Amino acid sequence: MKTILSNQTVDIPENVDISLKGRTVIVKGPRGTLRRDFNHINVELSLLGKKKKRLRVDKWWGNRKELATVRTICSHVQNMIKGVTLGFRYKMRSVYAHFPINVVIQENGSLVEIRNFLGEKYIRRVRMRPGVACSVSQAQKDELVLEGNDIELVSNSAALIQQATTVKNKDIRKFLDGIYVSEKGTVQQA
Amino acid sequence: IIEPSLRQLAQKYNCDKMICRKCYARLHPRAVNCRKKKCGHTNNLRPKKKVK
Amino acid sequence: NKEHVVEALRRAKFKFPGRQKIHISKKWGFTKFNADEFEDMVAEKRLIPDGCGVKYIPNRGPLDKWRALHS
Amino acid sequence: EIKVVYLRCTGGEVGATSALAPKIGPLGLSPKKVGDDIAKATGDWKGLRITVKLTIQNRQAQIEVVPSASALIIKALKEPPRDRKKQKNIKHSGNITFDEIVNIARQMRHRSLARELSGTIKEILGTAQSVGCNVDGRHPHDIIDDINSGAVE
Amino acid sequence: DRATWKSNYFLKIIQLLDDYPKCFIVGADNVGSKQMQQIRMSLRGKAVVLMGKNTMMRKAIRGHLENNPALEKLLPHIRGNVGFVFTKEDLTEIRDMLLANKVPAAARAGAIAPCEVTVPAQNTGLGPEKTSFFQALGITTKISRGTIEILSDVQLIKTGDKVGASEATLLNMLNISPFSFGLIIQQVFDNGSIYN
Amino acid sequence: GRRPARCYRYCKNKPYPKSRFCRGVPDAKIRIFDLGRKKAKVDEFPLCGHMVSDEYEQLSSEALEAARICA
RNA sequence: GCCCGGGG
RNA sequence: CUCAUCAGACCCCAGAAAAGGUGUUGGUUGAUAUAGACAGCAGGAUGGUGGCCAUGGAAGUCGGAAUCCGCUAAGGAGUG
Ligand SMILES: [Mg+2]
Ligand SMILES: [Mg+2]
Ligand SMILES: [Zn+2]
Repeated sequence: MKTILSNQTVDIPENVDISLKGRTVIVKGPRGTLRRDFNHINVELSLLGKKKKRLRVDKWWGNRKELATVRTICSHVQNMIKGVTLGFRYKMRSVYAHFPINVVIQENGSLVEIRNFLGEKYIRRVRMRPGVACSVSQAQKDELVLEGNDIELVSNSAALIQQATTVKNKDIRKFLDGIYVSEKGTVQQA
Repeated sequence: IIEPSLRQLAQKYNCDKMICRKCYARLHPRAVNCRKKKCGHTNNLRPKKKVK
Repeated sequence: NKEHVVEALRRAKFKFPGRQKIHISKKWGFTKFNADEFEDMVAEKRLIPDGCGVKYIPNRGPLDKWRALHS
Repeated sequence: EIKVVYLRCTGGEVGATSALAPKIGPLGLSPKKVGDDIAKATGDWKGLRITVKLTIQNRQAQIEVVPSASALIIKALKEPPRDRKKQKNIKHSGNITFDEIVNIARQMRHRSLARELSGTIKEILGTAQSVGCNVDGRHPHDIIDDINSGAVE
Repeated sequence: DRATWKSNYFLKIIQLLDDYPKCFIVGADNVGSKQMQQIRMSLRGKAVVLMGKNTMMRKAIRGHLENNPALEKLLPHIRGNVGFVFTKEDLTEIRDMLLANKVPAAARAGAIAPCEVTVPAQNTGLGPEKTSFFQALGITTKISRGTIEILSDVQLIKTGDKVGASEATLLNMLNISPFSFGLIIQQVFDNGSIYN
Repeated sequence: GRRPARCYRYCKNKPYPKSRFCRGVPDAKIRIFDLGRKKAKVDEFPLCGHMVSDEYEQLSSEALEAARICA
């Protein structure tokens, strides 16, 4: 069945200046600007209401695999909106059993130096994705804080740390040590 | 040892999983079908075994 | 016990080569008579229950069988 | 000083180990007699583990008896006690009467989380056939008496 | 069985309509079970509160479009966790019995307190333990002589502000509650007249 | 011991019963054809479900016993 | 047409 | 209609089955639905009862037999 029309609208706040050049979305907020391109999807992106209040997404004549890409665009634009308003803060905790995991942050918060993960002499060097700040959180013993505007770079950098501190050639249900994403929130709460 | 607040966090990504019986894939805990094409997206799933 | 019947034959299917269907019959048990018409035609003394199945009583025998059935 | 606390005893028959000590031991009063100090004025039970919340004074306890409904309808028609043998067919047998319905549905009025006693002459009767005793029959005779014809406060 | 209990719930609304032509539209979320049984059992002859889905009672207005013309002005009012109170007696006696109908419960971790909540400065009676969860924002604790002593009264909750998880857990181990369970009113409909 | 059933799945030959011309035939693996309450009356078990074949094929006695054990 | 809702 | 990180492509004929797939498309049957459903977000989970029987004790929270009531919007003598 070719559904004649699937639409979904996203409400855009007063704090955000949004723009579109075809199927790229340029979201502007207090924390900076996010561009994301969507020419891989073939939708209609309408910017309706003067003062640009609602962003509307249309898919005309789509089967199920094309209808599933409307709400994906709306959720991506929403994640960009919360990226430029409130940011993204991924709080990782460093679980250890016997060997304390020593984390040293270098280059403004763009490189992680992981040492003594399970008593290894090998030092893990994890380079952050561009624009993601990395920081050891105060008032907490073994925690690390990732802050940014792109959720897909913040969460990918968290995944890079997590898959860098992986246990090999043992039982991972007993050898539970590593640095794991514990909280997913924003930089600025609301 | 490890405090249980951190132990639940480690167990969430380490053993709170469902395992395909045909291709041993490590799937999310609410999985009904396996994600891998090699098992034909089968629904023969077991819980991942826990340590004693 | 209908779903238990269907799962029993569906499990027993795998012992057999080829393709088998599972069909809930229109009849009443192991009889040649339909399950809907069965009970009132027992009531009208057209089927006398005889062990596992029934015996059909037609309107064709000697009348002493009809008197013995309708006594 | 007035004390109120949960308590579980064996009633009248002698038990092997106390079930009262881990809370009322440091309460000052005697934690030794409490295997049968909840049997001061039983009268009817004498062989059953009775569940009691009573009022505790600083010297010894005070008489406050709140039963089970199962115990209440076991002691509608009294059964003899047994020792630690505990043989078969100790399940209650004996036809409860309407008098023994309406004497101990009064114990369902003074908890007062119900309807009036009309609602509880079904409640204790629904306990009665579960514990094993009947009023002139089981429920397809009890509800016959209970519809439009149950005597009540 | 249920296919007649739908219209029997409707006929229970009808039983209240056929005795009582005025409404105290109560909006009461998270009320207690046994105390709501007691709500039925308290003023049982003169008022009772029913519980259910607001959209059936708003459809019952169009079911009574011109046979109960009083309740026609009660459609766009019903918002929230709403029960219905139907009374004949007065505007005073049933209301000031429902005003003090209270029961305490421990401080909820995820809910709100609608007034300014204070902290009881007294001893707890239990010995040394962890401390800093009460100094999470700066409120002092003077642990001395075994019992846990608080110095003075720095208030817990400001009006219009939420009561979070950690600070409610502080009062859950302390057995301190901000207020009790209230049967709060939203709007009323008195004999063909709509006030607040 | 015995061949897999794919050797004798299809009804290729003419029917060949045991008779005075076919001797030295071992007994079938299946012997009992009725299970459960055989002595149940006709009004006690009204619902009947069939496993109906969809092919002109040959079912072994070993399979006919395995399916009746499974069911 | 009338009523409700919001977008100029 | 169909996407194949093994696609498919024309009698004989030149290679495949049982079984399986919340891939995707259709159809059949039955419910559960504007007397407002299904997720999702919260709230209540009641007294009789802390049940006779076993088991030291099991109080819905090891087990087998009991599976009724009422105030009810509801709650099984209780799924973990
Ligand atoms: Mg090894
Ligand atoms: Mg041949
Ligand atoms: Zn698999």
